[PDB]
Amino acid sequence: MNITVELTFFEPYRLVEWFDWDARKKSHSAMRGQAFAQWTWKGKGRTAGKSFITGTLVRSAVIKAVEELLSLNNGKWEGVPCCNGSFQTDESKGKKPSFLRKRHTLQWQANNKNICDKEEACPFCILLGRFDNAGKVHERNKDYDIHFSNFDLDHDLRLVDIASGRILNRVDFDTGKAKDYFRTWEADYETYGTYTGRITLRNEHAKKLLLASLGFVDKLCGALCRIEVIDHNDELRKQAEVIVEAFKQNDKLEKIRILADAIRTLRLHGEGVIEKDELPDGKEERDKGHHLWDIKVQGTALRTKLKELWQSNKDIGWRKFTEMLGSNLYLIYKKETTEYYSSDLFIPVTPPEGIETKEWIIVGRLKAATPFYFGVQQPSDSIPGKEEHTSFNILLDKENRYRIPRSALRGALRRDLRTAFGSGCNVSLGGQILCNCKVCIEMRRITLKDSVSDFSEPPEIRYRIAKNPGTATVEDGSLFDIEVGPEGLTFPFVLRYRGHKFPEQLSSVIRYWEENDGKNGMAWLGGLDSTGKGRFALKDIKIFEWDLNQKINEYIKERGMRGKEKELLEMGESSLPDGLIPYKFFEERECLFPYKENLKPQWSEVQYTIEVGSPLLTADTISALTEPGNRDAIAYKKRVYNDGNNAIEPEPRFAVKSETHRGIFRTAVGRRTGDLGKEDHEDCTCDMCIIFGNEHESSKIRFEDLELINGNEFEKLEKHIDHVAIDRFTGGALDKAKFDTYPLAGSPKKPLKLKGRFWIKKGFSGDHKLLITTALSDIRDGLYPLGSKGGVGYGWVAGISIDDNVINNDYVHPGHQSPKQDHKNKNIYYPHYFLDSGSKVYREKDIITHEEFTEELLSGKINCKLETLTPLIIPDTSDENGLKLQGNKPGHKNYKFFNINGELMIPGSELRGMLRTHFEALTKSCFAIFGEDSTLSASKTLGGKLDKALHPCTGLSDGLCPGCHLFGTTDYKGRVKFGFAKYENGPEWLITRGNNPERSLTLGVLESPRPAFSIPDDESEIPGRKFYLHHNGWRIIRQKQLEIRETVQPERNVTTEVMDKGNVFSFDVRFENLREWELGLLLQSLDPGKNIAHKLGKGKPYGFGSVKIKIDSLHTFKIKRVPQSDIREYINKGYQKLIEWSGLPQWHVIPHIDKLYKLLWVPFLSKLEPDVRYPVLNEESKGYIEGSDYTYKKLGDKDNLPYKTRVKGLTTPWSPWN
RNA sequence: GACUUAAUGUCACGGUACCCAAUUUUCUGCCCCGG
Ligand SMILES: [Mg+2]
Ligand SMILES: [Zn+2]
Ligand SMILES: [Zn+2]
Ligand SMILES: [Zn+2]
Ligand SMILES: [Zn+2]
Repeated sequence: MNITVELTFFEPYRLVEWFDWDARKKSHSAMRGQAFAQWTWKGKGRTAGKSFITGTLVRSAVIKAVEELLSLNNGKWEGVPCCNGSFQTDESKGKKPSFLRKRHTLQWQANNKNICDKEEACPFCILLGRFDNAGKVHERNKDYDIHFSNFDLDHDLRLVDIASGRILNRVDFDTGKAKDYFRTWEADYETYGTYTGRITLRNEHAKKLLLASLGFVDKLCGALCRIEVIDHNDELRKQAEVIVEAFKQNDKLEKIRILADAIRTLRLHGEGVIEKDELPDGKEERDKGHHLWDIKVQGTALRTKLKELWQSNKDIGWRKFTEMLGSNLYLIYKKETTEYYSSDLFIPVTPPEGIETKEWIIVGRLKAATPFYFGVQQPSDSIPGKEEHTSFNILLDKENRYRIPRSALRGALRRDLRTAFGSGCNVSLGGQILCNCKVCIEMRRITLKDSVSDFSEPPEIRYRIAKNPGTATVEDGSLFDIEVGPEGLTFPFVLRYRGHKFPEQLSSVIRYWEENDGKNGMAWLGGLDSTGKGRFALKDIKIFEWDLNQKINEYIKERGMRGKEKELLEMGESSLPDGLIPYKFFEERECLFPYKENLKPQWSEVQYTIEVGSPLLTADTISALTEPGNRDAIAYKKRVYNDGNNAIEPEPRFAVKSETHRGIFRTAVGRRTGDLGKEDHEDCTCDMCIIFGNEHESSKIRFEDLELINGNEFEKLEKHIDHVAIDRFTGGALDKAKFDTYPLAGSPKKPLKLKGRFWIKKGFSGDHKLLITTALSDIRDGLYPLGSKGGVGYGWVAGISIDDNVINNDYVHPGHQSPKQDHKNKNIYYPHYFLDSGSKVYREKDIITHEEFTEELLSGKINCKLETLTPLIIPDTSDENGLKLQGNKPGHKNYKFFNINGELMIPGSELRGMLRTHFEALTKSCFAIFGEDSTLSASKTLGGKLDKALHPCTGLSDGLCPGCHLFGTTDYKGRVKFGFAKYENGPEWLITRGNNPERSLTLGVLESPRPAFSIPDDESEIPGRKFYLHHNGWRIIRQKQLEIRETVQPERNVTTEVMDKGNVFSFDVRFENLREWELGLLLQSLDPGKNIAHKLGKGKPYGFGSVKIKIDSLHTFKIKRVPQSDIREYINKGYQKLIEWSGLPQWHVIPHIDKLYKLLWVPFLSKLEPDVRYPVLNEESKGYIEGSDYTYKKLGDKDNLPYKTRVKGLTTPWSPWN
């Protein structure tokens, strides 16, 4: 007599390839998956087949359930008693069973009236098949008193349709690294989770118990069960290959990788980012467009090629098309550039009479308190049919919902239970006996569920670099990315303990994982916990219990709520099933001893807030390539799930990444102990390797995101700051070298508050805790700016708040003779002159590394004030209509003064480039920026005519010039960081009555500098660095301010906010690992003399920007305030370095230093007021004084003066040109 | 039926795809003579 019987899975069950019992021992995977669902191949080719569950496995589960049920009812079921059965086949009697039981079999007291034999037997002996005609060798199906047929899948079927190959893990508790790994085929329970078979039972005497047993089997094939009675990829890989080939024709293979990431980010922007062409077009200055999306692939641009690819691949979705194209591009870029599976003994266990076995069900929501990462292999390597990387995908199910797998949740629960108990074993994989440590005994009663989320938007991608310790730049080829689900994402957490009493340790773990009003949830599920990926908070926790000793038939009838825990969590006490009563004495964490002693002090919280008084640019490089806008650098923002809104929040939260926070702390620790300078970290017991982990041991500190909590306070949170690179010989810039960053608008009196936190392991040393707070103090002092452009002055830490739950230079330059002998100022000088430095540039291959704070070298901070001697123009070029007067005059660019959050600033890029020009001129160093590609009108280019040692330092194989050594190189971070100059005291603006904005002041037209005047013929070379005189031609501009607005066209001049002379700024120069002479030369580059000033900003040939830097304080840590005498010692030892390069310090003895200081001499600092201005173009030109003969026709003609005397008059500072 | 089990004995829910890695380095939004 047969019954048909269907078993339904409710989580992804495990599938293995079917092998027969003799050939099953050859493969370790099938030895592992004896208890799994088997998969055989219907035809040849190893691509299609049939899945089934063996009847021996279902019979093993039913017999285990029968043992548990008869132990719960003390050997009886519905009146008829059962004996203890048999589980000991003698080898002398016959062949052993194919599966030998290793567990502790539950054996009760046998109270049957008669012994069990062929004529009469108990339901235990009958369901076991003790006394039937069937045996170890199967002949016919009619010899079975009880028969379990194979359970065939109820739905040719291919393996890739049903299963996904997944690598599991075995993480060591002491080290945190996986000891080994193994593979399963996690099969789709939603489509192929129903398996139908037949059970043939002959006599009815063991019938009802069997219908009990089908209601009591909770596990088959690695999943929860209810058992009831009754090609685009090939063509896209080809097109990605031809895209990689077209990029390799341009030698842009290294961009292909980030292109893959860019395409893998395009799934977050929908179809319209390609259909409506919202890809960035690149800067309009460069005629070639975008550096990535306008690359010609087979004659057409990459944006239109991607349009054609999407139009050819509209059959698959946009997410699948972008994921497959980015995966193919990453795989082609990767191509072009341990595994462990697995004396019989019968162990009877008799529980005491009167004991109460119960089943606790703990249901809750597993909210992601942090962005989470559950690791999976690449889908090219995770093919179930066919069986180092740098791009890592998060784990998803068949419909791209995020999942917490049962294995990862179970391993994290095992780790936390090993923490809660004092002791714990490492899980042996082939023990014939059960492990007797407390963690294994408690987790043998614990069952969980594979959680999946109701949210399926694509993961954010976290991009990560390793900084080179020596150069403090990105290590080449070390960029790698992972995929994160958002924080706030909730997962249905299911736990089920099957035991006599609920353990104190597991309740301590559940209170440890749960979040409260003053407690953080602490379920570290997933990967990269060191970067704080996957800290989950348990919430909405409800525990109920089935009292299985007396209320067992309605545990069987409801099947333990094994498919409706989602129903169980929402619904309340009134609709609860019979036998399932809520759990009242779940003990709180205030009196749970293994929580308070072992779990609560295990990870100590240090939460703090970083006040950043600078703009903050943690660059999202891929997001600059996918989001619309022409910004090369935008701040990092991340997607955060809102559980209340059940969606991603519409505003992304700006944050400094937890990996950036972790790396900042890691270099802060490793620099103070010198552990960053180690060439390798393998089996290292260094302080940085103990605290932050290595490739063999996990980190004992965990870092979360520095989330910006101040972002609602700023009116415009993202400030636009556009920088440009200034040529050294032409005073203008290069349009192709312009780059605009988009940092967060941070500033001194309106700082960015960044809420970050890190967790410390229990057992930190007295030393290592002091290293951690010393790293925190180093960040607090401002040693480590956050994000990019730290040398430019971005992301500077003004301070750190810890939560309660945790001089003048006395040198006077003589100047030039002609302005001092001209009291009436009838001489007219050129607005710029060229520093006549030779071709000798000293280069050092002994490059000072950034990996440690060297004792003999000097590191500190210079507090400098900045006094404007003439009015200063630092334009805010983000708004080309910052003064709002383009409506009256179209095309007339008008800028405000540079300001972040209303308060007035000078960027440290301007100060840094100015001091870089002064230091490069001071040290006779290389022309670090030059227009190589420009031609004159001629046989050679501009860069060809420049000297070879005057060329910019490219790479660190050759030496670096002192300007390139101090301020940096593309391959080497600079050792000086120039802060943004805040404004304190002065007259603020230069008010002029003729202007409609009295703050503003229009200047003359600023045309491009002409090297044809400076280099007249082919024989003349580059004369030198162009510097501008310190004069008061701004007074001349102010006098003819009425005439300027009509004599020239509006689209040729600019009207800008102008800060008056006498204004005081304050800026910090944080210097790092400088020599004794380098600090002195830098301090001399700040304050060169009594009558020496500096020129920065717009209007330098017009007299604007004459600024005086004087130093209040030099602070040096090894923290102390350096006195005046040691400052003079540093400056004097820099002076001796200048003499040994040339071969009270008197600077004018050095000829090029004398010429540079004469260029930067201030004649009006006295009664001198020289009028210097450019000559007019012709005799009939505007602003020409008649009889002066100061037209450009006179100086341009070689008959009036020779070419060489014009070059000599351009190289002589303050030489009279009239 | 068979693909596809063996039946007096399947802890495989017996195993966290773990572990390490600062998307940053460099760059004054600058400016005068020809056609
Ligand atoms: Mg039998
Ligand atoms: Zn019996
Ligand atoms: Zn154990
Ligand atoms: Zn180390
Ligand atoms: Zn250089």
